[PDB]
Amino acid sequence: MLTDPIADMLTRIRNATRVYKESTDVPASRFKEEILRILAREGFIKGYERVDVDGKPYLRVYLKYGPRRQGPDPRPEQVIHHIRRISKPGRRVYVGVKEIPRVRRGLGIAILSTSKGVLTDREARKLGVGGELICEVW
Amino acid sequence: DFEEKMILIRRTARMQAGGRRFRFGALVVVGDRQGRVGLGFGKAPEVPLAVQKAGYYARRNMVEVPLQNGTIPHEIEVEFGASKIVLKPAAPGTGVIAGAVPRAILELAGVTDILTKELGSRNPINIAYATMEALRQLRTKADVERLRKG
Amino acid sequence: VKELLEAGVHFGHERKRWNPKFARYIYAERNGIHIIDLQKTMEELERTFRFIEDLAMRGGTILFVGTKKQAQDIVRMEAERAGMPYVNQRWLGGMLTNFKTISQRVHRLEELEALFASPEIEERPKKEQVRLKHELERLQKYLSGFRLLKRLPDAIFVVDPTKEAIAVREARKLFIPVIALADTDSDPDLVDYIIPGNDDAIRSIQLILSRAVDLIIQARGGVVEPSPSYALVQ
Amino acid sequence: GRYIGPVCRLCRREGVKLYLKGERCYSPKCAMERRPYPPGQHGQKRARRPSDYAVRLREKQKLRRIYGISERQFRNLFEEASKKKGVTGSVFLGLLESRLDNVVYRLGFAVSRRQARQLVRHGHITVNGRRVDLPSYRVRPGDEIAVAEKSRNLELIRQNLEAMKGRKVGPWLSLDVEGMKGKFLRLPDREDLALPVNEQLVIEFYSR
RNA sequence: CUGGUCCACCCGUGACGCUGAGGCGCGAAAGCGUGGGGAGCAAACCGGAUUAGAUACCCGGGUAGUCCACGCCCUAAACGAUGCGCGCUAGGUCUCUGGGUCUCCUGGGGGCCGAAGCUAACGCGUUAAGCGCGCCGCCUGGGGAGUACGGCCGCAAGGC
RNA sequence: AGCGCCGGCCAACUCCGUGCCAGCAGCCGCGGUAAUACGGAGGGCGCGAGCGUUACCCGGAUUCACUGGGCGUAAAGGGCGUGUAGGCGGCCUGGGGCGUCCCAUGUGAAAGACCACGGCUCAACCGUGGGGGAGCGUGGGAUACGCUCAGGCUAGACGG
Ligand SMILES: [K+]
Ligand SMILES: [K+]
Ligand SMILES: [K+]
Ligand SMILES: [K+]
Ligand SMILES: [Mg+2]
Ligand SMILES: [Mg+2]
Ligand SMILES: [Mg+2]
Ligand SMILES: [Mg+2]
Ligand SMILES: [Mg+2]
Ligand SMILES: [Mg+2]
Ligand SMILES: [Mg+2]
Ligand SMILES: [Mg+2]
Ligand SMILES: [Mg+2]
Ligand SMILES: [Mg+2]
Ligand SMILES: [Mg+2]
Ligand SMILES: [Mg+2]
Ligand SMILES: [Mg+2]
Ligand SMILES: [Mg+2]
Ligand SMILES: [Mg+2]
Ligand SMILES: [Mg+2]
Ligand SMILES: [Mg+2]
Ligand SMILES: [Mg+2]
Ligand SMILES: [Mg+2]
Ligand SMILES: [Mg+2]
Ligand SMILES: [Mg+2]
Ligand SMILES: [Mg+2]
Ligand SMILES: [Mg+2]
Ligand SMILES: [Mg+2]
Ligand SMILES: [Mg+2]
Ligand SMILES: [Mg+2]
Ligand SMILES: [Mg+2]
Ligand SMILES: [Mg+2]
Ligand SMILES: [Mg+2]
Ligand SMILES: [Mg+2]
Ligand SMILES: [Mg+2]
Ligand SMILES: [Mg+2]
Ligand SMILES: [Mg+2]
Ligand SMILES: [Mg+2]
Ligand SMILES: [Mg+2]
Ligand SMILES: [Mg+2]
Ligand SMILES: [Mg+2]
Ligand SMILES: [Mg+2]
Ligand SMILES: [Mg+2]
Ligand SMILES: [Mg+2]
Ligand SMILES: [Mg+2]
Ligand SMILES: [Mg+2]
Ligand SMILES: [Mg+2]
Ligand SMILES: [Mg+2]
Ligand SMILES: [Mg+2]
Ligand SMILES: [Mg+2]
Ligand SMILES: [Mg+2]
Ligand SMILES: [Mg+2]
Ligand SMILES: [Mg+2]
Ligand SMILES: [Mg+2]
Ligand SMILES: [Mg+2]
Ligand SMILES: [Mg+2]
Ligand SMILES: [Mg+2]
Ligand SMILES: [Mg+2]
Ligand SMILES: [Mg+2]
Ligand SMILES: [Mg+2]
Ligand SMILES: [Mg+2]
Ligand SMILES: [Mg+2]
Ligand SMILES: [Mg+2]
Ligand SMILES: [Mg+2]
Ligand SMILES: [Mg+2]
Ligand SMILES: [Zn+2]
Repeated sequence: MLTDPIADMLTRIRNATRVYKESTDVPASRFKEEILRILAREGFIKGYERVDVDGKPYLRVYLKYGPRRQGPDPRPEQVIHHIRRISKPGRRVYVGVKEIPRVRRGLGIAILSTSKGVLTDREARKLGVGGELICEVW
Repeated sequence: DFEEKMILIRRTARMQAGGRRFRFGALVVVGDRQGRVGLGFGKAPEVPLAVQKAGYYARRNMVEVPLQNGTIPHEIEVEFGASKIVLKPAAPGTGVIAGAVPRAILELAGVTDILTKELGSRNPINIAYATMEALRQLRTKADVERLRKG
Repeated sequence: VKELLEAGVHFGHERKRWNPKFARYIYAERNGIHIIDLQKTMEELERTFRFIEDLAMRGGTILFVGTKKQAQDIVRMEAERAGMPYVNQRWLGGMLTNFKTISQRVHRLEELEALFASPEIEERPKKEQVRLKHELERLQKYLSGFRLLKRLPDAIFVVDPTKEAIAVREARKLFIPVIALADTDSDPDLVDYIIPGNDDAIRSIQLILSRAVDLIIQARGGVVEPSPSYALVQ
Repeated sequence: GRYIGPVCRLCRREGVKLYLKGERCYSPKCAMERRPYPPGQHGQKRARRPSDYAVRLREKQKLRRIYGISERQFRNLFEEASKKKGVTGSVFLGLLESRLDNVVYRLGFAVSRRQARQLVRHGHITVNGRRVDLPSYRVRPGDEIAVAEKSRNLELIRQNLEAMKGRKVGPWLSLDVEGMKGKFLRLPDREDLALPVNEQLVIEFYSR
């Protein structure tokens, strides 16, 4: 059974972009969808869309990359260079608004889950609230 | 124009009937102190030829460092082999806090304030490459913008 | 220059042992062979030929590379139909990458051709009239298409990139564009301006390189008659 | 007891002339003039390529041997500097230039720093009106550094303060050659100084 | 007589799941106890050779043992020297075993070679040594030492 | 005006003496005749009323790794199961707010530490003022995630 669906999602995305997939599916769940809204809005992913693979509900995640590069190895740059889980079952991580991390000096992001909904480190700071430090992306 | 700093020169040895037959390896950094460095590792029968070959290889291997007022735009950790290197941005007046290897590279890239740390295997050659690669992976808001803009 | 319904030759090539990457350019599976989607063949043609005119009408040298005996001639011909250098014998390791050095051979070539036309021909022991003649012999075997290169090319025209991988690799490294008529077994990504379709079968190599060299003549300005190498398709 | 020994020898070890004597280190005799190679029986031999360490040391040795301050004294300042706000490098220099004995010299009341020091140890100096004999006393901006009311008549005071008549001086200072008084206007900036020393290396020597 | 397991249908229940300190059971060979059995082989041992000398290797004999029943012992290069579960990440080729419309498609196993990637290197590479989450076990320079002491277990050897 | 250094790490070299001796040595290592390493001398480097030595604590040591490590061949996967406690737990909705987060508030002795001004000619030392999170107590608030109680669901598991 899946132990960390969020980590599973973070990974499907990580795994798919390394082989440069078009899209990539992940079993749908509200919370996951919330993470995606952010990834989308932040521009790490072309976007996402609900779908029904084999009757059950999934989430086509449309990955996005850079342009072809020169020299040997034309493989484009990743838009999602890093995407790692922070909080996890058996070691949840929480933070006060005063203790929210600044991922790659703002060039990156951190997705927290607060009592005011899922928000990036900036959004969170704005509504001055902390929560579970879901993961970071950059 | 370009400045060169010799990172290290070693005298390797090989076996043959009769005895050992030597060679020399040399690590050289080349920078304009304007955000451009290059690493070259040249090996030859003689130390000079080695150094020269190294310098020559270095200029052929350059990196455009996104200097933002003597410092790096953001922190990064790069592992090259068993060597890991930690680069952290620093305010002016801080200086270049680094081992001799990363320093030489950083200084010629025109970095003036940076926090640094050598982890894992501290093999000069490998720490050097981890560094160049760290620098090479540095990105700018401008860059992230073009990237996530799409 | 142009052509549409070219099912009279290309498409479908290579058994079933492909390269997953070239799958974007595959149409369907037939009789154990992969049938290439020509629509895309065309699309790439345009995109590529466009790059051809570019280099053409600027004075840009295109180096042709084809050792695959199924076109080792078609190359050395259409290539001569332009000041374009060619390599059809054996791609020598480092022609581009070590160009400076491999050219020293070119110098020794033409230089030897001098000696073999001067009063010093029948001079000195014929023991040298043998060694030196043979030297010229080999030089003329390989470098007789490479001699037209004073500097690195501005593009590389490879027939089968998988086969001419060593060439492509040297290009790639020197940021020299890679033009290639690759197919089913080849790795797309390694080729900049692709032309997906039979990398094997004279009727295909000739057609492509043909119209390609036409567009090179035309684009650079010269107007020439049909290809003097259609007899080779025998 | 600050050093107290042959000085136009240290200039030699540093390969750069240091003003530890004053007016002789000006008239073809600072030794650095016709004999600028280091001291000792091995002075004229080829110098092996210096270790990173060597460089960062000799450098600090220059910067310190200039103001003639002891390592303990010197180090305390650098630390105080590190702590304070702003570029430690420059600040460190500002603090060094604030030492009474030094300002006294920078005002020309004395030729060298060693002499400037002694003029302070013998109360021949006066800050804001009161006497002060602490060469390490820190002159703050706005302080008037005059000559002992009863020492203005002193022979030595005459010469130096005389040769000071008509002779521009430090843009952060101001000499009223008349009442034999000066005025520490502002903490000098690295710009204001022209010291033969890359403070960067000094900061690095302690970084170790 | 009996355990596991794979496939097809998508019929029933509705997380009923994963892991697992202790515990319990299983656990090659040798070995131990009682009683059987004993052809061949063979520690020990008795001889013959070889050799500088052979307490050996080669040769001729040969007891325990090897085999059975019941009980005990509980170790190993007990090895893929890789803990168990789950999801994700090109393919090619051989093979065992199902179902299908049977060139082939689709499952479950066994092998090679290899994308990406990982690795000190050798190598690994949808049987991972990749990318991730869960839980257990274990490591922390060599020698002393798997020894001494204590506890527990065992008839003992000895084991932990 | 002393004391310690000058093979490398580690700033600083040359002669004589001595010939695996006498001795040095923090680690790596020096000495069996031409020793920059022993003893002396001349030089030199580093500090300076101090300089060395020994002992002890933290550091470097991501060398017990929470931040921040590992276990195929380098210590290092338990011989294999079964399963107790425990740790961990698919998708949807609702109640409660334990964890978590947010305001406010009470605590938080002085001293010390940090900052700013001050007093002894400076400083050490000292005084005055300023800031003070955290940790707990209290009151109110939020409910995404984790927990818990209700109901529901078939994609995990298990049945036919
Ligand atoms: K890596
Ligand atoms: K015992
Ligand atoms: K074991
Ligand atoms: K609720
Ligand atoms: Mg993950
Ligand atoms: Mg990542
Ligand atoms: Mg953490
Ligand atoms: Mg050497
Ligand atoms: Mg850049
Ligand atoms: Mg590693
Ligand atoms: Mg190590
Ligand atoms: Mg080739
Ligand atoms: Mg082919
Ligand atoms: Mg400072
Ligand atoms: Mg059903
Ligand atoms: Mg039901
Ligand atoms: Mg179990
Ligand atoms: Mg349980
Ligand atoms: Mg047993
Ligand atoms: Mg047995
Ligand atoms: Mg028995
Ligand atoms: Mg027998
Ligand atoms: Mg013998
Ligand atoms: Mg005998
Ligand atoms: Mg026998
Ligand atoms: Mg076993
Ligand atoms: Mg085995
Ligand atoms: Mg286990
Ligand atoms: Mg297979
Ligand atoms: Mg297989
Ligand atoms: Mg290796
Ligand atoms: Mg393999
Ligand atoms: Mg796996
Ligand atoms: Mg491994
Ligand atoms: Mg153990
Ligand atoms: Mg020990
Ligand atoms: Mg031990
Ligand atoms: Mg042991
Ligand atoms: Mg034992
Ligand atoms: Mg007993
Ligand atoms: Mg035993
Ligand atoms: Mg030295
Ligand atoms: Mg000694
Ligand atoms: Mg001697
Ligand atoms: Mg000596
Ligand atoms: Mg020594
Ligand atoms: Mg000596
Ligand atoms: Mg004192
Ligand atoms: Mg310690
Ligand atoms: Mg530690
Ligand atoms: Mg330790
Ligand atoms: Mg850890
Ligand atoms: Mg370790
Ligand atoms: Mg071993
Ligand atoms: Mg091991
Ligand atoms: Mg082992
Ligand atoms: Mg095992
Ligand atoms: Mg077992
Ligand atoms: Mg749950
Ligand atoms: Mg409070
Ligand atoms: Mg308080
Ligand atoms: Mg208090
Ligand atoms: Mg005061
Ligand atoms: Mg106070
Ligand atoms: Mg329920
Ligand atoms: Zn002088």
